[PDB]
Amino acid sequence: PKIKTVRGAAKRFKKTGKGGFKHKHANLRHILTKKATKRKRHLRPKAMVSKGDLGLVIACLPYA
Amino acid sequence: GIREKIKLVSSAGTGHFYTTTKNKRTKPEKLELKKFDPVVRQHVIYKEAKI
Amino acid sequence: TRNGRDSEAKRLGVKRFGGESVLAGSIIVRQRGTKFHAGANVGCGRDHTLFAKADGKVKFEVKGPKNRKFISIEA
Amino acid sequence: ITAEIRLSDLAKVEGGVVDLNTLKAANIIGIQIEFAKVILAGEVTTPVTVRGLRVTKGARAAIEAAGGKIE
RNA sequence: CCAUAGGUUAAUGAGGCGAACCGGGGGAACUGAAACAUCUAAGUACCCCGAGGAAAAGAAAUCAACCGAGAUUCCCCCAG
RNA sequence: UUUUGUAUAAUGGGUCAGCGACUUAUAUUCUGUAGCAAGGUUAACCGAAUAGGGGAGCCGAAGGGAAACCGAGUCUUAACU
RNA sequence: GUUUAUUAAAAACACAGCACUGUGCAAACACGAAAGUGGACGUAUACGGUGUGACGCCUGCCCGGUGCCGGGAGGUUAAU
RNA sequence: UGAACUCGCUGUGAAGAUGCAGUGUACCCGCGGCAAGACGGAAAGACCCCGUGAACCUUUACUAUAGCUUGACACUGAACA
RNA sequence: CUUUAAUGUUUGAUGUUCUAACGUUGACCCGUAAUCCGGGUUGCGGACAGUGUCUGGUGGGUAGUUUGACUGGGGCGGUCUCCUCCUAAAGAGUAACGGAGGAGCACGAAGGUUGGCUAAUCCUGGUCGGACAUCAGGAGGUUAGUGCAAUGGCAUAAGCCAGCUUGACUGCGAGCGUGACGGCGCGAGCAGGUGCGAAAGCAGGUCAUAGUGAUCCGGUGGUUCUGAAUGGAAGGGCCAUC
Ligand SMILES: [K+]
Ligand SMILES: [Mg+2]
Ligand SMILES: [Mg+2]
Ligand SMILES: [Mg+2]
Ligand SMILES: [Mg+2]
Ligand SMILES: [Mg+2]
Ligand SMILES: [Mg+2]
Ligand SMILES: [Mg+2]
Ligand SMILES: [Mg+2]
Ligand SMILES: [Mg+2]
Ligand SMILES: [Mg+2]
Ligand SMILES: [Mg+2]
Ligand SMILES: [Mg+2]
Ligand SMILES: [Mg+2]
Ligand SMILES: [Mg+2]
Ligand SMILES: [Mg+2]
Ligand SMILES: [Mg+2]
Ligand SMILES: [Mg+2]
Ligand SMILES: [Mg+2]
Ligand SMILES: [Mg+2]
Ligand SMILES: [Mg+2]
Ligand SMILES: [Mg+2]
Ligand SMILES: [Mg+2]
Ligand SMILES: [Mg+2]
Ligand SMILES: [Mg+2]
Ligand SMILES: [Mg+2]
Ligand SMILES: [Mg+2]
Ligand SMILES: [Mg+2]
Ligand SMILES: [Mg+2]
Ligand SMILES: [Mg+2]
Ligand SMILES: [Mg+2]
Ligand SMILES: [Mg+2]
Ligand SMILES: [Mg+2]
Ligand SMILES: [Mg+2]
Ligand SMILES: [Mg+2]
Ligand SMILES: [Mg+2]
Ligand SMILES: [Mg+2]
Ligand SMILES: [Mg+2]
Ligand SMILES: [Mg+2]
Ligand SMILES: [Mg+2]
Ligand SMILES: [Mg+2]
Ligand SMILES: [Mg+2]
Ligand SMILES: [Mg+2]
Ligand SMILES: [Mg+2]
Ligand SMILES: [Mg+2]
Ligand SMILES: [Mg+2]
Ligand SMILES: [Mg+2]
Ligand SMILES: [Mg+2]
Ligand SMILES: [Mg+2]
Ligand SMILES: [Mg+2]
Ligand SMILES: [Mg+2]
Ligand SMILES: [Mg+2]
Ligand SMILES: [Mg+2]
Ligand SMILES: [Mg+2]
Ligand SMILES: [Mg+2]
Ligand SMILES: [Mg+2]
Ligand SMILES: [Mg+2]
Ligand SMILES: [Mg+2]
Ligand SMILES: [Mg+2]
Ligand SMILES: [Mg+2]
Ligand SMILES: [Mg+2]
Ligand SMILES: [Mg+2]
Ligand SMILES: [Mg+2]
Ligand SMILES: [Mg+2]
Ligand SMILES: [Mg+2]
Ligand SMILES: [Mg+2]
Ligand SMILES: [Mg+2]
Ligand SMILES: [Mg+2]
Ligand SMILES: [Mg+2]
Ligand SMILES: [Mg+2]
Ligand SMILES: [Mg+2]
Ligand SMILES: [Mg+2]
Ligand SMILES: [Mg+2]
Ligand SMILES: [Mg+2]
Ligand SMILES: [Mg+2]
Ligand SMILES: [Mg+2]
Ligand SMILES: [Mg+2]
Ligand SMILES: [Mg+2]
Ligand SMILES: [Mg+2]
Ligand SMILES: [Mg+2]
Ligand SMILES: [Mg+2]
Ligand SMILES: [Mg+2]
Ligand SMILES: [Mg+2]
Ligand SMILES: [Mg+2]
Ligand SMILES: [Mg+2]
Ligand SMILES: [Mg+2]
Ligand SMILES: [Mg+2]
Ligand SMILES: [Mg+2]
Ligand SMILES: [Mg+2]
Ligand SMILES: [Mg+2]
Ligand SMILES: [Mg+2]
Ligand SMILES: [Mg+2]
Ligand SMILES: [Mg+2]
Ligand SMILES: [Mg+2]
Ligand SMILES: [Mg+2]
Ligand SMILES: [Mg+2]
Ligand SMILES: [Mg+2]
Ligand SMILES: [Mg+2]
Ligand SMILES: [Mg+2]
Ligand SMILES: [Mg+2]
Ligand SMILES: [Mg+2]
Ligand SMILES: [Mg+2]
Ligand SMILES: [Mg+2]
Ligand SMILES: [Mg+2]
Ligand SMILES: [Mg+2]
Ligand SMILES: [Mg+2]
Ligand SMILES: [Mg+2]
Ligand SMILES: [Mg+2]
Ligand SMILES: [Mg+2]
Ligand SMILES: [Mg+2]
Ligand SMILES: [Mg+2]
Ligand SMILES: [Mg+2]
Ligand SMILES: [Mg+2]
Ligand SMILES: [Mg+2]
Ligand SMILES: [Mg+2]
Ligand SMILES: [Mg+2]
Ligand SMILES: [Mg+2]
Ligand SMILES: [Mg+2]
Ligand SMILES: [Mg+2]
Ligand SMILES: [Mg+2]
Ligand SMILES: [Mg+2]
Ligand SMILES: [Mg+2]
Ligand SMILES: [Mg+2]
Ligand SMILES: [Mg+2]
Ligand SMILES: [Mg+2]
Ligand SMILES: [Mg+2]
Ligand SMILES: [Mg+2]
Ligand SMILES: [Mg+2]
Ligand SMILES: [Mg+2]
Ligand SMILES: [Mg+2]
Ligand SMILES: [Mg+2]
Ligand SMILES: [Mg+2]
Ligand SMILES: [Mg+2]
Ligand SMILES: [Mg+2]
Ligand SMILES: [Mg+2]
Ligand SMILES: [Mg+2]
Ligand SMILES: [Mg+2]
Ligand SMILES: [Mg+2]
Ligand SMILES: [Mg+2]
Ligand SMILES: [Mg+2]
Ligand SMILES: [Mg+2]
Ligand SMILES: [Mg+2]
Ligand SMILES: [Mg+2]
Ligand SMILES: [Mg+2]
Ligand SMILES: [Mg+2]
Ligand SMILES: [Mg+2]
Ligand SMILES: [Mg+2]
Ligand SMILES: [Mg+2]
Ligand SMILES: [Mg+2]
Ligand SMILES: [Mg+2]
Ligand SMILES: [Mg+2]
Ligand SMILES: [Mg+2]
Ligand SMILES: [Mg+2]
Ligand SMILES: [Mg+2]
Ligand SMILES: [Mg+2]
Ligand SMILES: [Mg+2]
Ligand SMILES: [Mg+2]
Ligand SMILES: [Mg+2]
Ligand SMILES: [Mg+2]
Ligand SMILES: [Mg+2]
Ligand SMILES: [Mg+2]
Ligand SMILES: [Mg+2]
Ligand SMILES: [Mg+2]
Ligand SMILES: [Mg+2]
Ligand SMILES: [Mg+2]
Ligand SMILES: [Mg+2]
Ligand SMILES: [Mg+2]
Ligand SMILES: [Mg+2]
Ligand SMILES: [Mg+2]
Ligand SMILES: [Mg+2]
Ligand SMILES: [Mg+2]
Ligand SMILES: [Mg+2]
Ligand SMILES: [Mg+2]
Ligand SMILES: [Mg+2]
Ligand SMILES: [Mg+2]
Repeated sequence: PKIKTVRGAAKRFKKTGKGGFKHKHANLRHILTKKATKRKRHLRPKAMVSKGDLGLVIACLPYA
Repeated sequence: GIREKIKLVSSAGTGHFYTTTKNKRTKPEKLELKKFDPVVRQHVIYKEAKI
Repeated sequence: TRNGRDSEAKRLGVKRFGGESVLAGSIIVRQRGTKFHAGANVGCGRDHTLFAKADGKVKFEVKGPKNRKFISIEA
Repeated sequence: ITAEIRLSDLAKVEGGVVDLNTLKAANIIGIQIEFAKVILAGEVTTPVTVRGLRVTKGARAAIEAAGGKIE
């Protein structure tokens, strides 16, 4: 049978041109008023997955 | 505990707001700071309001 | 026991040493109080972190009335 | 249901008319694709009249430099 | 009271067995979830009923997208 | 064999002969290799001979953005040296 | 008298007697999707449950807690 | 029942030695006896701990649920207060 | 509007009665050699009881399960995140059920910024006024103070008063530090728009390091996004926040 993609992983990562994956930063859902705006600003844009935890992502979604 | 959290809402402009903490028991009156609205791109009187 | 607690270690100290070339923005010293002070082309942030404000070589000096350690940069 | 038509694979249809249904019969884009776009992928020679397709600003320069019209 | 229930013989048929496949009526749990209860295993194993050489479906109150197709079943993609 | 460590008085075996444990299918990625190369390749299917058809499709040659969308750029933002 | 067939025969179980308690007979209760059986072809001096355990002398106080029984105003309260 | 040409001692040693070191002692081989040792044989310790193991049992643990119980609607109609 | 009288007109919980559904494990008759069952006359009940679907309660009667780890064996006790000091061997880091303490906030001024100030403890002298209130002087030199523990810091003061104020600002961010990662921190400069100061400038919270929790799932407001035929809409997304 075909490999099933880990769907939850498909909904949190997106494949970039070179091969890596963009993902949204954690700590930006609730409890925002106590956070400084400089954090919240820096957490807003999408960010790349580190080389340590890349193999875990590549495994759980083999298609794209 | 004790010190609750409030929503400073803009007067002149869109419903953009700031959020801060406030002690309600010691300071029963309302805030009226003059903060920057970025939708209008202007400093405006921000009044206190509830969530 | 009664005790057995401790905080995580803060990695404070002189990061870039005297004579070392640094780029503008490079943190030179992470520390609590001003054990070292900001001299020429060096900033001093809210954490009392001394950082390079210009590209150059780090220079430690011992200058002033009270004989304090200053960190300067010279291009 | 949108496509990204590479300019190199454009003069492969019917002389110089690329509506969409003609472009589909050339097997360049899929069957269930109603919107399409011609991007600057490079290399045109023949004059191609591109009618209906949304065309890119870089490709509009090339297609017209080769001789082809648009719309 | 009228008829009905019932009782008699005759005509025709049914009954039981059998490998899988088939359609229905019921229908688990171990297991996986690194525990577990939603969920999974799975309408699976099993039980029952009724067929036939096949059985089910099936000639749109079906899709589609302003273009069009035209019952059903089966195979390959669509597509993990 | 298992262990920091076993002549160990820790495990297992009386001996012999035979059998006895990294497989298979499908997807996916990487390496070698071969073909052809901005292309490569066909599936079910027909055909009867592993040929030949069949390019439906798939992957690649374009990315950025949540998306509309724009596109060698694009997102960010009122705009970005 | 009974009991751990096969390491325990006992002070354990049962026992007559005792009390509480349910049950008005299509009884309570029990087995059973149900039909239906038993209780009982009995009917409160009967039947089931529970504790206690011949007999003798006795069986004191507490109803805050938990249960049970009764009460029905008020508060709270589902489907509809 | 790994294979043995299967002694004592004091040491040493996976920390209690027939097997190692140093020693001492001992011709080869049965038969009857005794049971101190071969951590003798017998049952993959029952104690103990572990395993996100099992089972049963308990309860004012969680979640359900048969039973019992309350209403509403259905089977379910008719007058009078 | 209040307050209430007579008549019409709105339903529904009552409380008797009534008989034809329904019940009969009452009597008799028949099918019939039959305590079964059915049917028929009846008598008693009687729209109750009972059953189906909803529903609230009750429910170890039964079922499925859970019931942490560390641990100088396990249990009992204690502990689990965060900050400070030592242990820590003069970079960083560094364990133990090692040694000592803290935190789970506070604050619209206790932030910003311009202008000023300078502290403890004494010794004297002085109305009550004492061992200690306030005043005056001296001697002291930070022995204090810093919203909260400790360490490092603070006189240019970051300590203490004062005047104006909202930089506790939105978009960014060269570059660094620290993380296995999720993350966490520092940051000149830039764009916009502000306070303060005559300006030089300063200001993206507070002397610094504690004051805290991921995702998912929903809630709230916004939005040049999507909008399963088409217009909308719901639901999404994106922003802000709970
Ligand atoms: K280490
Ligand atoms: Mg790519
Ligand atoms: Mg960062
Ligand atoms: Mg694909
Ligand atoms: Mg203004
Ligand atoms: Mg410790
Ligand atoms: Mg520390
Ligand atoms: Mg530590
Ligand atoms: Mg930790
Ligand atoms: Mg700063
Ligand atoms: Mg095609
Ligand atoms: Mg362009
Ligand atoms: Mg016959
Ligand atoms: Mg015949
Ligand atoms: Mg038949
Ligand atoms: Mg038959
Ligand atoms: Mg079948
Ligand atoms: Mg079948
Ligand atoms: Mg079947
Ligand atoms: Mg079924
Ligand atoms: Mg299960
Ligand atoms: Mg299970
Ligand atoms: Mg499991
Ligand atoms: Mg498991
Ligand atoms: Mg378990
Ligand atoms: Mg079935
Ligand atoms: Mg069967
Ligand atoms: Mg059958
Ligand atoms: Mg045939
Ligand atoms: Mg036939
Ligand atoms: Mg048929
Ligand atoms: Mg049919
Ligand atoms: Mg039909
Ligand atoms: Mg018809
Ligand atoms: Mg027709
Ligand atoms: Mg038709
Ligand atoms: Mg037509
Ligand atoms: Mg046609
Ligand atoms: Mg078709
Ligand atoms: Mg072993
Ligand atoms: Mg080993
Ligand atoms: Mg072992
Ligand atoms: Mg060991
Ligand atoms: Mg040995
Ligand atoms: Mg050895
Ligand atoms: Mg051995
Ligand atoms: Mg030994
Ligand atoms: Mg031995
Ligand atoms: Mg052993
Ligand atoms: Mg072992
Ligand atoms: Mg072994
Ligand atoms: Mg052995
Ligand atoms: Mg393998
Ligand atoms: Mg492939
Ligand atoms: Mg490759
Ligand atoms: Mg080539
Ligand atoms: Mg070809
Ligand atoms: Mg064939
Ligand atoms: Mg064809
Ligand atoms: Mg062809
Ligand atoms: Mg073709
Ligand atoms: Mg590729
Ligand atoms: Mg652009
Ligand atoms: Mg622009
Ligand atoms: Mg007996
Ligand atoms: Mg007997
Ligand atoms: Mg006996
Ligand atoms: Mg016995
Ligand atoms: Mg027996
Ligand atoms: Mg036995
Ligand atoms: Mg016995
Ligand atoms: Mg005995
Ligand atoms: Mg006896
Ligand atoms: Mg006895
Ligand atoms: Mg007894
Ligand atoms: Mg009595
Ligand atoms: Mg009595
Ligand atoms: Mg029952
Ligand atoms: Mg009954
Ligand atoms: Mg009887
Ligand atoms: Mg007793
Ligand atoms: Mg007496
Ligand atoms: Mg008593
Ligand atoms: Mg009472
Ligand atoms: Mg009383
Ligand atoms: Mg009670
Ligand atoms: Mg009661
Ligand atoms: Mg009561
Ligand atoms: Mg009442
Ligand atoms: Mg009441
Ligand atoms: Mg009420
Ligand atoms: Mg109410
Ligand atoms: Mg020895
Ligand atoms: Mg020796
Ligand atoms: Mg020797
Ligand atoms: Mg000797
Ligand atoms: Mg002998
Ligand atoms: Mg003997
Ligand atoms: Mg022995
Ligand atoms: Mg033994
Ligand atoms: Mg064992
Ligand atoms: Mg035990
Ligand atoms: Mg045990
Ligand atoms: Mg566990
Ligand atoms: Mg475990
Ligand atoms: Mg429950
Ligand atoms: Mg009613
Ligand atoms: Mg009705
Ligand atoms: Mg009647
Ligand atoms: Mg009557
Ligand atoms: Mg009868
Ligand atoms: Mg009869
Ligand atoms: Mg008779
Ligand atoms: Mg009888
Ligand atoms: Mg009868
Ligand atoms: Mg009858
Ligand atoms: Mg009847
Ligand atoms: Mg009758
Ligand atoms: Mg009556
Ligand atoms: Mg009822
Ligand atoms: Mg219920
Ligand atoms: Mg309860
Ligand atoms: Mg249980
Ligand atoms: Mg079970
Ligand atoms: Mg268990
Ligand atoms: Mg368990
Ligand atoms: Mg337990
Ligand atoms: Mg535990
Ligand atoms: Mg443990
Ligand atoms: Mg331990
Ligand atoms: Mg343990
Ligand atoms: Mg212990
Ligand atoms: Mg404990
Ligand atoms: Mg140290
Ligand atoms: Mg150190
Ligand atoms: Mg060192
Ligand atoms: Mg360590
Ligand atoms: Mg503590
Ligand atoms: Mg707070
Ligand atoms: Mg002020
Ligand atoms: Mg300040
Ligand atoms: Mg002096
Ligand atoms: Mg001090
Ligand atoms: Mg202190
Ligand atoms: Mg200040
Ligand atoms: Mg100050
Ligand atoms: Mg002013
Ligand atoms: Mg103001
Ligand atoms: Mg003012
Ligand atoms: Mg803040
Ligand atoms: Mg911070
Ligand atoms: Mg501008
Ligand atoms: Mg500006
Ligand atoms: Mg101004
Ligand atoms: Mg000014
Ligand atoms: Mg200026
Ligand atoms: Mg400042
Ligand atoms: Mg402050
Ligand atoms: Mg502080
Ligand atoms: Mg802090
Ligand atoms: Mg969760
Ligand atoms: Mg959501
Ligand atoms: Mg809503
Ligand atoms: Mg809108
Ligand atoms: Mg936009
Ligand atoms: Mg729309
Ligand atoms: Mg739209
Ligand atoms: Mg709209
Ligand atoms: Mg559709
Ligand atoms: Mg239309
Ligand atoms: Mg629509
Ligand atoms: Mg319109
Ligand atoms: Mg929405
Ligand atoms: Mg939403
Ligand atoms: Mg955007």
